[PDB]
Amino acid sequence: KYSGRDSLIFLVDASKAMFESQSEDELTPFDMSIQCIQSVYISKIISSDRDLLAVVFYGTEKDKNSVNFKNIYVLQELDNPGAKRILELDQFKGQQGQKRFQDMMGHGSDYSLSEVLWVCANLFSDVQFKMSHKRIMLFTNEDNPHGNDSAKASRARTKAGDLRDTGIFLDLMHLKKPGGFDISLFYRDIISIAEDEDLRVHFEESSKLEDLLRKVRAKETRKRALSRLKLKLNKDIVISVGIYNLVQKALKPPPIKLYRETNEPVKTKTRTFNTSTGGLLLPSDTKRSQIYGSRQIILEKEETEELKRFDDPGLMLMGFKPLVLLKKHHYLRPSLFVYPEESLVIGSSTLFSALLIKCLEKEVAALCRYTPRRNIPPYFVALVPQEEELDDQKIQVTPPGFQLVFLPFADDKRKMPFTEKIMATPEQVGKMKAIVEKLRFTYRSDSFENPVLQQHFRNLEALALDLMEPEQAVDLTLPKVEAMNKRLGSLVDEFKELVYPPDYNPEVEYSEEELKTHISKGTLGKFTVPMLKEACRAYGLKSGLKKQELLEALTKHFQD
Amino acid sequence: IHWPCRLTIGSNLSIRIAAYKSILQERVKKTWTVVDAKTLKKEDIQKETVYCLNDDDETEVLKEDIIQGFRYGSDIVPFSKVDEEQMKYKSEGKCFSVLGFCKSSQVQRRFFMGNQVLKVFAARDDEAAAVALSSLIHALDDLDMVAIVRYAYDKRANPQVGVAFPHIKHNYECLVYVQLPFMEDLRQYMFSSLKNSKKYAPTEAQLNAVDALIDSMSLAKKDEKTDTLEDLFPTTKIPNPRFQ
Amino acid sequence: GVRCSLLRLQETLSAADRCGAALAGHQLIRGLGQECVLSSSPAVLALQTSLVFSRDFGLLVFVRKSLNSIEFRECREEILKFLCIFLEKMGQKIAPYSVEIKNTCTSVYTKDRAAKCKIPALDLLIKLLQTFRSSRLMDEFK
Repeated sequence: KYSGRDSLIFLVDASKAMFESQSEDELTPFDMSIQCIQSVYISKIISSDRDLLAVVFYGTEKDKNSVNFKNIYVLQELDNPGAKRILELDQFKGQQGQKRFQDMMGHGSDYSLSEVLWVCANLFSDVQFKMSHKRIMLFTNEDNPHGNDSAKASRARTKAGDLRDTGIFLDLMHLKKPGGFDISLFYRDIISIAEDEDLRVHFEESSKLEDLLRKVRAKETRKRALSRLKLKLNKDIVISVGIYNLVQKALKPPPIKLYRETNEPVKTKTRTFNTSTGGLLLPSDTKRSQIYGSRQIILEKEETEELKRFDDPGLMLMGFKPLVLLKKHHYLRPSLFVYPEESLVIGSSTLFSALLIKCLEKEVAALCRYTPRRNIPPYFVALVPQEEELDDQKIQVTPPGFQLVFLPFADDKRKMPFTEKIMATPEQVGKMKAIVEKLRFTYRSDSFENPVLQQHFRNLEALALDLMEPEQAVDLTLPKVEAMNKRLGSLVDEFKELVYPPDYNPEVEYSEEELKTHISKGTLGKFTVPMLKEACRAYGLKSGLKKQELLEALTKHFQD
Repeated sequence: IHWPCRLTIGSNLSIRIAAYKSILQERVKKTWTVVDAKTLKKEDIQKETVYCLNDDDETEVLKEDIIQGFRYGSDIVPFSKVDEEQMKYKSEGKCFSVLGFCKSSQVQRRFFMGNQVLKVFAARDDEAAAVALSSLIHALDDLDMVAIVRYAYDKRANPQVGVAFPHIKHNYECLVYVQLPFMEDLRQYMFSSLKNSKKYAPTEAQLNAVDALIDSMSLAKKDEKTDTLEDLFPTTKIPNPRFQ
Repeated sequence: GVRCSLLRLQETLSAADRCGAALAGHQLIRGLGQECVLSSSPAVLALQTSLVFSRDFGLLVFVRKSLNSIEFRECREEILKFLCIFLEKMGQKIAPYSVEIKNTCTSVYTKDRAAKCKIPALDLLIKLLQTFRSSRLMDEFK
């Protein structure tokens, strides 16, 4: 489960009608499919760069597969997506790309539709790793590949059923072409996802291919426990729970140092070097230290970690508090999640479920002392009972359990300056209400993307596929100032006149002698910090950052 | 410390604002300095990163011969410090623009981020923008719904979205800012239901016992019956014991 | 043991798609080494060093020739498991070509960034197992 990696095999048609299309600005379906596969590759390499992807063109004149089969070509075998794999594919884009494919692969050469499915299963069966999921998209612009030969259709159906039984779920992303037919036909009993749809006969547009939301270039999928703690209701009765995190800040992967001449990673070696007398030092002759004024406090390494140990790792329950006492203002860390686990203590789930039921029945939240690791000071936590919420599609959006809420200490609360309470009046609060109602918004969690991360990922894509210019991300968090201004209307000016007063716009060179004379002159004035710093550095005296440091040191030493 | 900015709606509606810092995790200012155990002097100690090649070590590899590199797939694409500074996201300085307004039920305490909370109070002592801001927060509070905000600290700092709840008290009146999660910032997990399960369904006796337990260890008494939840031991006023 | 070791296993680290055939190399190195049970005039003590440890087509040098092979750095680890326990024969007083094999083991130590209990703790038993059976020539080790 945890160590399994999802796997994907594309299946691009290369028929004659697959290439030739309507003569307009619309993309030929082959270019559309290649662009979509390239987009899927790009999305899946930045996000979860461990899955396996491979592309198997069928209908070609050439042939390359583990078992010799006519008109089936495996351009790439199952492996992690790579930049070279993307660049090996973009050469087929455009009319020149179409001609390159025709001269390098071919088209026509009527296929069987069964040996291709067998080949896909072969690569699926050739992997020495785990197989979390197995999927096969079938990019095709035709819906009735056969019909003049029922035997081939029956063989294809049998092979598809065998693949489904093995655990292979194929879903074709149908391509629309001029004409009037993309009918639900000899593909319906083959789609092993069997996605729910109206199954309307007279489709007249591209099928579920825009559903890719092409290039969702930000994701890092993972599920892990992150801790396994004991919840002590008392000294002797303890239960075992896991501490998951539902939302966590996303950061770009750290950079790697490289050797310029060879462009290969350079290993680093941090070690405390000699005391200007030669040799190396022990973790046993280097004690930690701190200085406060003229007093130096010398303290050993282990004693440094000894002074921040209070409790053994676990959640010590200390009582229940009403939910109405958990103010929204107080907040320090992202809220964690607790689920009952039964690996260290058997029977924790039953007590946990009873506690959850009777804790959200009385609208109370458990209060505990939280110590995640061995030597961390305790931190109080209010376990808010989060009841399971489910959609009509039987999809879990808020899984049941307890949610940590880090209550801040009094040290972590800052005090505001005194401000004078000035209240508004009617007849402009109403105007504000009208503006707000005119600016409705159904906020969703899947609304915005980190612009910095998006720009960095696009820059990396441009630097790995020489796109000749980075893709400019549409900054989704940028307000639509012109659209919202036009939607607002002139009532903003009515607001402005109503409250704002009419007059309210809202909108070296130094040496020995000059310093010797200046210390008696006593200014050291227009003398800037940048030039005091360079004087003290080039001369060799000890230097700091605050002005008074240099102003005292130079004055005391230069004369005395 | 003061943090001036301007909350803007549309293009011409701007209110001078001042977001003071609020609840934020606070650490210890001083630091532990490694010192040799022979003369209690930091100057004798000395540490430095020494980049070394991979094949049969080397004499040295200098600083000036090192360039950045970012993993991208199974290989490495050589970026550089100057290229990062040149082609990257560029905002327009500190901004507190308002994307829109959503019901104060589509944001939940679970979907919060950041290590800090802000309290966007008002402008300075001039009581011109204060009236407009108070009108905005009152319109948000007497009615429902809450304001989403695009907030950025400086030109270099990344821009972040968030929520600005109204917050009215008998002494002051202001909004409060907390960061929201981005699309890549969100993680969805699959957990077994704790109510439909049959193995762990607790019997009536267990339910009554735990009900009596939580009623015994309640940390709040409805004293004087004045509809006031007088609080027992509260954890938001105890100083951090670690520092003491 | 068999003279065809060069032909059979030096071909392995010459072709592309190094993912795979690591088990083939493991079978080859088990076959060349199942013959190590014989003790009546092996006549290969001086043969192995010029073949498995030489700078030209050796196998301990197949770390300098494995650096770029990340896929053949843990497979190389798994074959060199047996390649490095191959020295497990403490019934000989011979010490030919041990001087350079010492620094070869040192290089193996200072080469692999991972498998630190698999490539190391598997090398440097040449020390305390093969070396320090010495102080009769002792030219460079100390």
